[PDB]
Amino acid sequence: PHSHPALTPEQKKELSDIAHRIVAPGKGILAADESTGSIAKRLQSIGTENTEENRRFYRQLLLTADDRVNPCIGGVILFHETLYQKADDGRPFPQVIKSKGGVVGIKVDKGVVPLAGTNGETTTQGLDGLSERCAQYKKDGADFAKWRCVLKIGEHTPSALAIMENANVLARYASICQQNGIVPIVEPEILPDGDHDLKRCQYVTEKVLAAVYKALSDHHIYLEGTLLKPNMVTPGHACTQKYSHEEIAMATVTALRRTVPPAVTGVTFLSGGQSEEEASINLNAINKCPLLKPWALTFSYGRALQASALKAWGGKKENLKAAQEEYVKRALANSLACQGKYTPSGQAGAAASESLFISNHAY
Amino acid sequence: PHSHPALTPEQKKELSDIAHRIVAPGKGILAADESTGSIAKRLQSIGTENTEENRRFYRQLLLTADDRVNPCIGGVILFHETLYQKADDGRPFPQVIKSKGGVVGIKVDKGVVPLAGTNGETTTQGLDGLSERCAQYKKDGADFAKWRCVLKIGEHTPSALAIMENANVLARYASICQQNGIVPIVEPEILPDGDHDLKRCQYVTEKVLAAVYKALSDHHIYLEGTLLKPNMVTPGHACTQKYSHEEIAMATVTALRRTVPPAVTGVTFLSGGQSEEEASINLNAINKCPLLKPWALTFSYGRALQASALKAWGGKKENLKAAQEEYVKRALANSLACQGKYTPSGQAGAAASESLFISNHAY
Amino acid sequence: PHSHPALTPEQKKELSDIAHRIVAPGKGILAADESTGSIAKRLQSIGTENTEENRRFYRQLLLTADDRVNPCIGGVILFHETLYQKADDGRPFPQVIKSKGGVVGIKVDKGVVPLAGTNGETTTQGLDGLSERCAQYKKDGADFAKWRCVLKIGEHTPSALAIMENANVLARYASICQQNGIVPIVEPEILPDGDHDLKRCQYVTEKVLAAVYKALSDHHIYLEGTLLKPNMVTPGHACTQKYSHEEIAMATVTALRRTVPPAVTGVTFLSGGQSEEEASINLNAINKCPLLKPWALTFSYGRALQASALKAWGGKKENLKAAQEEYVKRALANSLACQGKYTPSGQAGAAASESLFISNHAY
Amino acid sequence: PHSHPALTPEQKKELSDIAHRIVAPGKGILAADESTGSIAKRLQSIGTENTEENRRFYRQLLLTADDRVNPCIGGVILFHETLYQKADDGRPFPQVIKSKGGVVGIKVDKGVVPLAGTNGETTTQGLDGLSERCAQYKKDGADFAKWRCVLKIGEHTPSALAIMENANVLARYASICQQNGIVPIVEPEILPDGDHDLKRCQYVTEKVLAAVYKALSDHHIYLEGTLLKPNMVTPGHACTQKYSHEEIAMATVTALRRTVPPAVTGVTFLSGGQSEEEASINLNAINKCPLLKPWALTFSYGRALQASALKAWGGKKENLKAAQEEYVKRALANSLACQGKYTPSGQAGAAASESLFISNHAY
Repeated sequence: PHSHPALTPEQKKELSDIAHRIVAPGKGILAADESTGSIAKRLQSIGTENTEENRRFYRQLLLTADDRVNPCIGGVILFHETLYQKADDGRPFPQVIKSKGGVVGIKVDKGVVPLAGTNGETTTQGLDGLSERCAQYKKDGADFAKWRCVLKIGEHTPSALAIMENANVLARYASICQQNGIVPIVEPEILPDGDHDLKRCQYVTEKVLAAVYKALSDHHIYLEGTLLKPNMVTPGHACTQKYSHEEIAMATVTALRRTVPPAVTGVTFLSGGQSEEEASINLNAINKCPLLKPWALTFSYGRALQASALKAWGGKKENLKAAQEEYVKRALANSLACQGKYTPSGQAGAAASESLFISNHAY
Repeated sequence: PHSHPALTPEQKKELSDIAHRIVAPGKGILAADESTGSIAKRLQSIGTENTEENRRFYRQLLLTADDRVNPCIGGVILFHETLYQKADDGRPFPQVIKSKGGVVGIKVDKGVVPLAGTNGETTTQGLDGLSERCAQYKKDGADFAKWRCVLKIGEHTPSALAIMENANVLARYASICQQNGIVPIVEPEILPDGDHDLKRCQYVTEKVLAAVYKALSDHHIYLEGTLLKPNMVTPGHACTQKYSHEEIAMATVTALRRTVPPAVTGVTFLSGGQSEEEASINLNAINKCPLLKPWALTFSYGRALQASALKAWGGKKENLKAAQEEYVKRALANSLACQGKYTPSGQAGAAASESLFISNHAY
Repeated sequence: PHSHPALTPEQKKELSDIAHRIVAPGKGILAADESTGSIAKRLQSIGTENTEENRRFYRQLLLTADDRVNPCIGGVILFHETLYQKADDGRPFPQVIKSKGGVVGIKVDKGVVPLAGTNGETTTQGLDGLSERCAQYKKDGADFAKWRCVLKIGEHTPSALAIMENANVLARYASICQQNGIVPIVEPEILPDGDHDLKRCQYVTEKVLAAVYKALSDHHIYLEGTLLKPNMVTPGHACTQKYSHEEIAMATVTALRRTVPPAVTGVTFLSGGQSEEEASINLNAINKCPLLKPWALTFSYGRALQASALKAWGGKKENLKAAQEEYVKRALANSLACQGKYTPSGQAGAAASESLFISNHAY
Repeated sequence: PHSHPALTPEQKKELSDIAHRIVAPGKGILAADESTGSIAKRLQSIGTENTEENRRFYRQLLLTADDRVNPCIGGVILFHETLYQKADDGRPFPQVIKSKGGVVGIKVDKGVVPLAGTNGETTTQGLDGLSERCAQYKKDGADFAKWRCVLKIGEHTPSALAIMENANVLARYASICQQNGIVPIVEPEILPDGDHDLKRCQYVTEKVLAAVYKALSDHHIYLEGTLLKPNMVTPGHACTQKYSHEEIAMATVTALRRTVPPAVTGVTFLSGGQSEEEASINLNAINKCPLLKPWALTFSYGRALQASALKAWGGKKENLKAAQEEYVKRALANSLACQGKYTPSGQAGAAASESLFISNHAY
């Protein structure tokens, strides 16, 4: 094969620098990129009319939390609407995020679409005019992007077609982003739906990630200028067998070690349906896993960072402080987790220096 | 693998019936789907302002030719704008086309985009919201679609990535079309640009088409409900070595026989940079080639059907009849050519198959 | 994307001529290549010692049948041992086959081996030193070869790996054969085991063959110099739903039309566990199928041609004539079947083509 | 996809333990598996007769060096013949190797063969009966295997076919080895032949390794139970541009970080045509490269450990100690190099500065 450099040394440096800032030690990502339709159910759960104003207010509430979150948040993913909104004082949200040490991200996919001839499987659309959009988003403050592909574990899924097509579209998206100075977060989410066990999820995750990286290679993707947002390896929601956080961690880390090249700058786990606490405990266990991890293992949480805040807010301006306090608490918790220093309840903690090997050959 | 029927017997029948009507014996396709920018230079060559009215008039000129073109035209591809325009008599163009026994086609791709990391290669965009667009186009009179991918023969092209990616996007487009009752014309055009010889074009065409059909298979495409619009196999536009129409026909039919399954309903050749006469002569030779051809071998010409008509018109309303007469001439010529009954002499055949032209093993 | 001719025009001509002779109108293949282990149970069914002499005698019985089989047998597949044995008169068996107008074939695979990590799936070995073996076999009278891959329909099979691996090994085998002037018969047999229906077999057959031909393309195989030996498309053996022969034929022909390039010279069906009569009726129906079939559709039968002869022989020399008469009858029946002229009233077919109330779109 | 465990937890532990022992810190591999035809050339350079005894003696010379090599050699690769030879004291060589703390390896490939339709490219054979051979080698003292695939950098190479096929066969070989308790060393060597520069070699190496690992994933290979033996990334042997050891180290480590999953236990570099000193210095730089390296980076040298020894021996039984001395010196140097603690000076005469490069004798 012959090389026709997709990127210059300067372009590579920029993407790599951005990727590293997002996942710097102790830092993670706040996923606040819900679209109008996606945020609907959540605002409904608190009797709050879904208007641009209330959406702006909620986003402002999260983005303007006190500086304690600064060393916790390396990046914030915004939905198109939000990227162009301003805080009460007139400061554009992108400026607010940056002033606090965070990198601004933008969701660029246009949702999933059904794959004909499959058992309810999908691929994701959004490539049309993506280059122009990325150039504009870059000019308007964004330095990284988000694109979500979705796979499901079932009797005949994910199928060869679903795996191949989703990996290919992720690669196209990644290529377009990098041509525009935008770091692409590659998100091949395997849903936890089903009654399959832990090892089945690990197997599917391994196969999916192997396909993802072959496709990224085929499309000449600069891995150092990318981030990976995968599901943690866990049993299906309806699985009857029970597992410990250490087992989930071992399966998760083993799967990543067998598929993700060291060159990938970081892994920002999606939390799916996990509760705030569960997502923090699992990430902590993941970082405490004895095995060698050559990439940052952090978070890219939506619900896992907003659940309590959304409830505390309830749509009342008077609850601004209370709501922000809940968000700050999860930001702090997860900052400790991505460093393996989180401990669920108490306020004493501070202890983390010892490791030994026992049984990972079972994975 | 497991089957999850992409189409019901009814949907299959609908698609197969449409595909067969388009390429019925003696029928071909008029490709009049040039976009505003694509038709610009065309009108510019005849000193005619590229306005909606002039474009509307030119299309009217072609679509309203006498009933003599009826047995010659099985389908007409239109650009979005034209699908929603009307003739002077108030009839929408789709109705005009249909009353003459032709099937209405609509171009749905959104142009080519550069593939990063390649030597100027491209893929094609246009999948976003394609399903909704197809459902609407169907409702407005269209029964088939057009999507053009472009590949180029060079020192390092077409690359593995270009072949793989273009084949994949064509399959995605085809899949979406069939879900909406639209017959997709799969167009993987290999440009004639360059000084490569006939053997090289045949080689590249064979590898490209093998990739295209494997992709269509992977995406569960119903071949009977599709058509193929490939480049004929010819030497490069600047190849110093010269060839006969019989050699082009042999190279073309051999390439297709080695890659296109018999289930494909028809092959509608693009004319590329060929003149009106050349395109008719090559198509005729292709149909006279002494090899078994399990699919209709006809035309889907743009320039090869409009060149003279455009020039005769010259943008002057009073040249309507003279311009349409020219179009009818090429329509009738190609109608005979797709049956192997064309002779540049005049009407009927006078120059048939000679003899002793063996050694097809040299291809 | 560059060509480096694997074969010269002369080599292509030789391979194409050989392939055509084997499947010439009315001719099929006698598969008598059972190894010592495979023929053991065959001999014990008639209480006969599995000695080289009895094997030679049995093969001789079939190869020296009267001249009535000449127009019926275009090729005879032999096991290594047999290729070097002689008839009572001292004539090498390959000479015997050739004098009767048959082409000599040789099995070159070395059996199946388990694919680790699969549910009882296999690939086939035999590539080591295969080029040298082919050159020797060619010198010793053989012009075509046999290589069998086996796939099974089950809950998770054929798997992506199994399909990809078997298709790849068949391509390597075919490439080596063509380099030595040997026509390779590509045999990707999908076993009839299981309770799946006709539709599922057709689906799997379609996916398998699509993979086979993409692999042949990737390995630069000259299709005109090859033959295909696939399973007919039938319901599983344990399938509770019944099907007519016309349905088997429609499913079979449809699958082939959707995957086998017309350049392939011929298709020689394996009969699996079908009875002698069943295999003839099905092949006849296949040739009677009203769809366009661009390749010869004939037989490559083992059991379907030897069952009765083996029984009639019983291992007793005095039964030679009786045994040979049984083989000749099946050779005649299938010769008519591969022309669609078979009837339980052989040598006098005329009245045919009755019904019409059908729907190919149901396939 | 579905999991059908290729290995039990016990089998994985055995393979993992073996792999780790071979590349334990400070340890490397002595590749003394030259076939008789290959070693005959080196014995020829010293006017020594290529007899079984001479070969036995030479191998004994290397395998029985003093205990100073013990901490340096984690593994020794042998050719079939040597595996069944004994030292002067009657001890089988495998026992000799084990008593010194080394793991015994066996070459199992049967050499390269030409890929038809390519520009002098090859694949490698040796799969036939490999399972039975591994089981026997395991019983006879071997715990790991060696299989070499060869690729060349040129205008059209390595081709898509060559990359795909070589990656696939390496995967089949690895699969069979693991089923028999043998650790497979995956060796996809990209020859240094040519005038290409460093970045071109890096590009090709990245593409080749990406293909190798995708194939290993497709074939369900347990990476923790494998080792990788790739070429270091260097400019072509005929490249005009000069590079430093730091640059070679940077390109090599970067290519590996972009393709080799952290789960791979170790990388044992081949030296190609590098001199004994050149190979040690580059390995040292590789280990000193400032990038994160999640796998052991050591050696698997043949001539790079035998050059001086072979020259000092000269086929004279009295030069035993002299020869061994040269070998121990190189073993020590590389032992320090794989820990990034090597620094040269005077030692290792001109025989260690001579290029051990020999153009690929084929095309």
